Amino acid sequence: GFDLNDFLEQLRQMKNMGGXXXXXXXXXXXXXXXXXXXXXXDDKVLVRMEAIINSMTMKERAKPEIIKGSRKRRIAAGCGMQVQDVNRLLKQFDDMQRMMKKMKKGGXXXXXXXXXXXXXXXXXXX
Amino acid sequence: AVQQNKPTRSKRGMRRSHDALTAVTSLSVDKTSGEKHLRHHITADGYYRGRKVIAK
Amino acid sequence: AAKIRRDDEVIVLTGKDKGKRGKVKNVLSSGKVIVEGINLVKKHQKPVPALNQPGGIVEKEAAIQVSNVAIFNAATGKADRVGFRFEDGKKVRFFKSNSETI
Amino acid sequence: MKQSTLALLLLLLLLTPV
Amino acid sequence: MKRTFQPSVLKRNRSHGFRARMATKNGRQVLARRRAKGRARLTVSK
Amino acid sequence: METIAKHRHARSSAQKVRLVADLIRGKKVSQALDILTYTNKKAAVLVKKVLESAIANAEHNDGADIDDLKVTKIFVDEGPSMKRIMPRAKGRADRILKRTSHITVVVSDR
RNA sequence: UCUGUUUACCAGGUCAGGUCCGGAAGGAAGCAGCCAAGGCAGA
RNA sequence: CCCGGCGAGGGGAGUGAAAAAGAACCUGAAACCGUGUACGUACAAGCAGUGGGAGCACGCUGGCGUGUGACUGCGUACC
RNA sequence: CGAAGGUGUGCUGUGAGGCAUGCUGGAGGUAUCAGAAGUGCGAAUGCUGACAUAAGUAACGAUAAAGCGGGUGAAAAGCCCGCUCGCCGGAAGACCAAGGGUUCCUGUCCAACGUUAAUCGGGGCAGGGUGAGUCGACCCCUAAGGCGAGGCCGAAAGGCG
Ligand SMILES: [Mg+2]
Ligand SMILES: [Mg+2]
Ligand SMILES: [Mg+2]
Ligand SMILES: [Mg+2]
Ligand SMILES: [Mg+2]
Ligand SMILES: [Mg+2]
Ligand SMILES: [Mg+2]
Ligand SMILES: [Mg+2]
Ligand SMILES: [Mg+2]
Ligand SMILES: [Mg+2]
Ligand SMILES: [Mg+2]
Ligand SMILES: [Mg+2]
Ligand SMILES: [Mg+2]
Ligand SMILES: [Mg+2]
Ligand SMILES: [Mg+2]
Ligand SMILES: [Mg+2]
Ligand SMILES: [Mg+2]
Ligand SMILES: [Mg+2]
Ligand SMILES: [Mg+2]
Ligand SMILES: [Mg+2]
Ligand SMILES: [Mg+2]
Ligand SMILES: [Mg+2]
Ligand SMILES: [Mg+2]
Ligand SMILES: [Mg+2]
Ligand SMILES: [Mg+2]
Ligand SMILES: [Mg+2]
Ligand SMILES: [Mg+2]
Ligand SMILES: [Mg+2]
Ligand SMILES: [Mg+2]
Ligand SMILES: [Mg+2]
Ligand SMILES: [Mg+2]
Ligand SMILES: [Mg+2]
Ligand SMILES: [Mg+2]
Ligand SMILES: [Mg+2]
Ligand SMILES: [Mg+2]
Ligand SMILES: [Mg+2]
Ligand SMILES: [Mg+2]
Ligand SMILES: [Mg+2]
Ligand SMILES: [Mg+2]
Ligand SMILES: [Mg+2]
Ligand SMILES: [Mg+2]
Ligand SMILES: [Mg+2]
Ligand SMILES: [Mg+2]
Ligand SMILES: [Mg+2]
Ligand SMILES: [Mg+2]
Ligand SMILES: [Mg+2]
Ligand SMILES: [Mg+2]
Ligand SMILES: [Mg+2]
Ligand SMILES: [Mg+2]
Ligand SMILES: [Mg+2]
Ligand SMILES: [Mg+2]
Ligand SMILES: [Mg+2]
Ligand SMILES: [Mg+2]
Ligand SMILES: [Mg+2]
Ligand SMILES: [Mg+2]
Ligand SMILES: [Mg+2]
Ligand SMILES: [Mg+2]
Ligand SMILES: [Mg+2]
Ligand SMILES: [Mg+2]
Repeated sequence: GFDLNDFLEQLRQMKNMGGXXXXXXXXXXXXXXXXXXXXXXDDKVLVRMEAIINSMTMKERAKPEIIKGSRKRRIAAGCGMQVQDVNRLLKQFDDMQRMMKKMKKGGXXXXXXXXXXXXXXXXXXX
Repeated sequence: AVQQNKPTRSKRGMRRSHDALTAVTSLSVDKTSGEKHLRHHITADGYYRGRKVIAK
Repeated sequence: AAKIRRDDEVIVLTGKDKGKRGKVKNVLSSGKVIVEGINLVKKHQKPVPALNQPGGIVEKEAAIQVSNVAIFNAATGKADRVGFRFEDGKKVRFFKSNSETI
Repeated sequence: MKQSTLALLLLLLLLTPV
Repeated sequence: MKRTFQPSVLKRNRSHGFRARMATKNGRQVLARRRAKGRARLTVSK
Repeated sequence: METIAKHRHARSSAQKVRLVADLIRGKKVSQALDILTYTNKKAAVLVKKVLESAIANAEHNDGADIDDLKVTKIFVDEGPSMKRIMPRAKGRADRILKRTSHITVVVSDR
């Protein structure tokens, strides 16, 4: 299935090649709707991600749903960061579990095409 | 037929005096795994009387 | 005929800021003004990824009723009240006490 | 390929606007 | 069983429709009363 | 030190929930958690939830050791009840009450 | 007492990653991985 | 921040004079439903009170209040 | 330095009542003597709202019928997948007109709605979807019937043609 093992290797294979100026120029439809400068700090944030996924025991990665308050104190202490950042990293991983299970069920073309860019009313940004 | 006078909360209490549930007293502890469970029922891991008789 | 305007230096008569002085950012229609260094509130902001807005407690400046601020006389060092006269053919503001133009 | 471009594109990017 | 309202559009509109009212004195009085009570719709029209 | 956890506007009548609530009153929360696990009722899972939440509250906020906790006060109050309508025969209709309730659990080391 | 494997933080040692102090020299608390070690077993 | 289903709801934290002001939001009455404590109740007949009254509990400074009311006299709602 | 109102408690009057005061409340209240009254509630099978009672009772909408494996998932008797079983088949199938008006299809969500759960839906939110010289409507022609220039009639409105 999809774990923080494959997420570990996803983000450590993606911390080699990952950049925000090379990947905000490889899509013309998503850099015109949401702002082109909301991309990322790739080295900071992917070395953060790899740090936080190094702070985990291996069945905490292969079974991400058993991570609770004490586990996040221990992870946030391990790499020298805030419990909230580990919260939002397990958030990001949750979204990617959503997306790759959706890519598992739906054929690659019907889950990459039905992908939607979204605003709260037709007026720009609000 | 339908009642003649509004029965008081008193009566209503009495009638319900018997309606209390019985908490199950014993939680049997399986030998091998050690998890608690019902007498004669298999565990959450499918253990019974020391076997793992369900793989699940 | 509007007495208090953008960029006037004012002094605050009422509230937790009583006695403090500052510079007007802008005015609002409801008769509220927003003044520099005045009436800070601590506001909680849910982090917004589209605007790259971090979360946290932002100290912001909250509108204050324009009745509560007085136009600050720099000459006298006192709060003042304002009036209007016609100099040249133009409508102009002045301080009531020393009757000098602004 | 196709699953590496569908990986990386909406990974880097859909981690950006969300 | 067979109830009282068996709907028809052409029927509905020939009987109560705008033009049907306007045809007569009485009808225009209906439309007067309605306009005076300030209804959202006077008659039945689509 | 006393700690609260509440669940408000749960669907179940106060009455039905009371049955279960009155099973666990007074026990230490371990033994009580199990009582609840093997009770077959709906109210059982509601109240299980609230109790567990209560434990989390105690430990994380007030720094209580889980072993010591008992259930000191547990009470189910009436909630806002919603009217509906069930049609009945010969045309009469029936204002229905879908009842809710407030499950309130409070634990203490003492 | 060898070998098979188990035990997140809250026994130990190594402590990668990352993080604190320092301009630099370097230290440091320590998450994971490993080995003690404690569960449970083949003898 | 924490429990939970990326829920519902809750608990801390923070704003505020106040959050028993939290949007199911001024004040928050009664019926109605409960949790806790005192007292009484499992040989007892009736518009449920009133008169008498033992004990028990709690307040006081051996007496005075408060709650309860075993036991007995009389006692068939209101319009 | 805490008004009205809410809740207690204590004191006082022959009575409706009054005074004082603990909590609650957080900005209005009102002596005295006069004045005006939408002036006092338990009943009216009174009117509105709220909450009881019977009671966790009756009931859960055709007596065509279910069983298992796997999937998804917080949770699967009910959802998807597979396998057997069973019912309709001059219909419980397929196509229209009427009538409805988005219920269609996809994704997503589960508070309320669905007489249970619901991960499912004819429910919620977002998107998509209806392509005509030759199919219909329109259009050409009239039926019954309607309206009806002039006209006849009628107090007025109007009736008949
Ligand atoms: Mg009778
Ligand atoms: Mg019973
Ligand atoms: Mg009917
Ligand atoms: Mg919440
Ligand atoms: Mg404060
Ligand atoms: Mg309320
Ligand atoms: Mg107010
Ligand atoms: Mg209120
Ligand atoms: Mg109240
Ligand atoms: Mg009350
Ligand atoms: Mg005898
Ligand atoms: Mg006796
Ligand atoms: Mg009797
Ligand atoms: Mg007496
Ligand atoms: Mg005493
Ligand atoms: Mg006494
Ligand atoms: Mg006494
Ligand atoms: Mg007596
Ligand atoms: Mg008498
Ligand atoms: Mg008698
Ligand atoms: Mg006060
Ligand atoms: Mg007062
Ligand atoms: Mg008044
Ligand atoms: Mg008062
Ligand atoms: Mg008062
Ligand atoms: Mg107050
Ligand atoms: Mg106050
Ligand atoms: Mg008064
Ligand atoms: Mg008077
Ligand atoms: Mg009156
Ligand atoms: Mg009344
Ligand atoms: Mg009377
Ligand atoms: Mg009646
Ligand atoms: Mg109402
Ligand atoms: Mg009723
Ligand atoms: Mg009842
Ligand atoms: Mg019965
Ligand atoms: Mg029965
Ligand atoms: Mg029946
Ligand atoms: Mg039955
Ligand atoms: Mg049915
Ligand atoms: Mg299953
Ligand atoms: Mg199944
Ligand atoms: Mg079925
Ligand atoms: Mg099937
Ligand atoms: Mg046949
Ligand atoms: Mg028809
Ligand atoms: Mg149609
Ligand atoms: Mg709709
Ligand atoms: Mg559909
Ligand atoms: Mg759908
Ligand atoms: Mg339902
Ligand atoms: Mg069910
Ligand atoms: Mg549910
Ligand atoms: Mg729908
Ligand atoms: Mg044709
Ligand atoms: Mg003709
Ligand atoms: Mg004519
Ligand atoms: Mg005619």
